[PDB]
Amino acid sequence: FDGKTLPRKSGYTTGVTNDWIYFNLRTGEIFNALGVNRDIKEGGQMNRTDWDLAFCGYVMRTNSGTSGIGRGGAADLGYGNYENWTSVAQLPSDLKWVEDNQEVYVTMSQNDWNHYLIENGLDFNSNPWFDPNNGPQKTTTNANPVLAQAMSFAGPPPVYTPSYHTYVVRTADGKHYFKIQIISWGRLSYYCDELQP
Ligand SMILES: O=C(O)CCC(CCC(=O)O)C(=O)O
Repeated sequence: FDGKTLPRKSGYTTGVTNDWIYFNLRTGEIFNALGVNRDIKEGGQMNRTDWDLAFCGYVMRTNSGTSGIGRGGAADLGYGNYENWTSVAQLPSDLKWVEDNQEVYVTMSQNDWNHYLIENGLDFNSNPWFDPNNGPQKTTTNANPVLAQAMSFAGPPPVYTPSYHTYVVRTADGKHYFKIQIISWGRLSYYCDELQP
């Protein structure tokens, strides 16, 4: 595969629900590349603009809306044709830009689920983490509802399939545009390249 992968095992299998690998798409910097919360812990990203895109497994976060203070966002350029998007001039005039909100689901780690029961005095016997036919508990987080479409859900039982859409991520400064396409997914394969003005 001639494209990009994340530097490590990402998301709930680490034991942490909000396990985010942060990319500064303009500078090439990567945060939490070595391990979880190693450079930036959940909530510690909201007031930094030195990141543009973060991944928690295949789920993506931009520096916008509820995830951060920046001028970012995401938009959907439709099925395929990744190599064909080269220029900001090609973007539709009426393109719908969407900022991050707190309505996107990530899988809860088994350990976070357990703490959630202890903290709320809930009986483990009537609160299983893992549904034998529906898989693990999920919870909402700050993420991008447009980029969440990069992996289509069908179920139960849940099965995830790439949409193969090209998406476009606006950077934290609001003046740079990165096309992105998720090819496969705990190892993630994708393409991400800057569009020309
Ligand atoms: O600790 C949290 O993230 C909250 C845990 C809760 C769990 C509730 C559920 O999944 O039914 C939630 O989803 O917000």
